[PDB]
Amino acid sequence: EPRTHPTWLLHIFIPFSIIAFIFIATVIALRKQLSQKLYSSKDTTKRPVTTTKREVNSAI
Repeated sequence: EPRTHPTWLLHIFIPFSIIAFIFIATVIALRKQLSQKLYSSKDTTKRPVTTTKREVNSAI
């Protein structure tokens, strides 16, 4: 039968489609893992500094 949609376009759309699909799936998947990782984040703790005044007996 006559051809109206050249397969050449399909030959190029297949790689461009699959490659582009995995590109968006890899970036989102990587971000998803990092998002889950950030739950508490240990280390880099901050302890309190100075709470009760000490002062000395000598007023001056």
